[PDB]
Amino acid sequence: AGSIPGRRS
Amino acid sequence: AGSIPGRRS
Amino acid sequence: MGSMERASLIQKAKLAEQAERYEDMAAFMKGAVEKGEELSCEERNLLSVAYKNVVGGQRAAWRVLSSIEQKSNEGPEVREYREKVETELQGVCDTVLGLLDSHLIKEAGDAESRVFYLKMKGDYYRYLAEVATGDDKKRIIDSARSAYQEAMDISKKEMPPTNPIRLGLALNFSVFHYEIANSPEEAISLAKTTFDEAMADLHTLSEDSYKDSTLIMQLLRDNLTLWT
Amino acid sequence: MGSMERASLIQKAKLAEQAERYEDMAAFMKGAVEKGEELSCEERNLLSVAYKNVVGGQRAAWRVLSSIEQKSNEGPEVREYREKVETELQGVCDTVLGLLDSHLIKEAGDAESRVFYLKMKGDYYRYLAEVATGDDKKRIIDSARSAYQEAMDISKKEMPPTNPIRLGLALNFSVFHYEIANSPEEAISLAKTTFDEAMADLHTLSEDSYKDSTLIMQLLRDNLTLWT
Ligand SMILES: *Cc1ccc(C(=O)N2CCOCC2)cc1
Ligand SMILES: *Cc1ccc(C(=O)N2CCOCC2)cc1
Ligand SMILES: [Cl-]
Ligand SMILES: [Cl-]
Ligand SMILES: [Cl-]
Ligand SMILES: [Cl-]
Ligand SMILES: [Mg+2]
Ligand SMILES: [Mg+2]
Repeated sequence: AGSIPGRRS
Repeated sequence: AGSIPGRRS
Repeated sequence: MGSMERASLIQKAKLAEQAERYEDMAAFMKGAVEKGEELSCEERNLLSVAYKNVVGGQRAAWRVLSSIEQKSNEGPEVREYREKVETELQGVCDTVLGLLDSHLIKEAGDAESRVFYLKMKGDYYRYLAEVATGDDKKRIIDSARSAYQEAMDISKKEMPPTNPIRLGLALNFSVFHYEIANSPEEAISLAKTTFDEAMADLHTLSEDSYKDSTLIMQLLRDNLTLWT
Repeated sequence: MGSMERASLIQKAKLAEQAERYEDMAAFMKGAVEKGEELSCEERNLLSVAYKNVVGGQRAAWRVLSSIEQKSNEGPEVREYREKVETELQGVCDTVLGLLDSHLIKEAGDAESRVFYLKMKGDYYRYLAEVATGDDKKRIIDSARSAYQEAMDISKKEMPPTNPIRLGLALNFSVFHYEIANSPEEAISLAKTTFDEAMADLHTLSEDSYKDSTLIMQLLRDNLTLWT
């Protein structure tokens, strides 16, 4: 189950 | 040009 | 970071992201927050990206060590080292929650900023809940739920169904339901209703907004595929 | 790490490697070295793997920032942040070199341990040379050269041409020649002679030793392909 990756910005 | 990876042991 | 200019902290946070130095990124953004000014949309993303990467590495390490520890219970070193990583993770979560509480959330009046910070609050309580086992796991879970719920209520009143923050909030709240709250039916229902209402709003969007929204809708779909 | 048992430090270094927590790994292995006992073959590998990963991430970040800095020279933030990363990298290299000097190398009597530590010494001076620009780049380069050369002299007298430590030493010394010493012909000659003499010794090896040696010979071949 994946949450928002949110690793790149 | 690659040296010894040496990242896993 | 009290002696560094706010603008320099922001600039160095961007450099640290390019260098994949996420611990530095987080320290720079912590310093920028502590300057006391509100954060712009871009600056909020920098704060979030920094700490998500830091705690993401800690969570991954904690899961490796927790798994080894569980296999051994079928010396004290594995428990001790899992405890060390767990304490470090809790400290980072507490730091982020402290920034939100002092004083990002109370000064956030626009829907875009307030929903963003409350989603953040739900996420970092969720990370605390993942490792919680004592007399306060229930209170930590309710703290996560309450933050997510307030963010949901605002996002449904103030944002279109395709808004990427609204969609990512619903995605993570559904993961909370499934993984933390033992409510898989609520998780599936939320992801389905979120996806369907976004699909019906896509016709209003530009090509670039369409790409932003459909990317997050695919993440909702991926979870539904895993859960059903 | 003075209050932790040597065996616990070693055990936790292995756990940290599994968790990809290389900074912790290095701190645990630093503590193990400072117990004052010699290191076993496996323990030497743990020490080397830990610090290679730590400095490897620092070198990658330094190169990102150095490149941005060079594009800007065609505020002080990019230089300042590159300087911060560079200082942190130098500190880690100095720490490793300090461990080798106090007192790993002087107590290393067997060829396998002595060549291993001297290769390490050459490597960490090479990393210092990569960022050196002042009145001591030449001295740093000669320190790297001297360590590699002593290791080469021992390995040629005491180890078979297929020994993986001897092969990896020759590989890294050839990279030193090519990248640091501005001697590409010496680099190519060393890699070629190393490869050819290993190929002629492969018939003596077991299936598992054959796999170990041919893997490093392919790395020599990859460099020769890039250099010729
Ligand atoms: C909570 C959150 C964070 C980021 C985003 C977003 O817009 N992303 C861009 C595309 O990939 C996912 C991240 C939405 C929600
Ligand atoms: C300096 C050095 C380090 C490690 C090795 C080695 O045996 N490896 C196994 C296979 O992949 C490369 C590392 C040789 C030399
Ligand atoms: Cl520990
Ligand atoms: Cl405000
Ligand atoms: Cl800096
Ligand atoms: Cl000895
Ligand atoms: Mg100012
Ligand atoms: Mg003891």
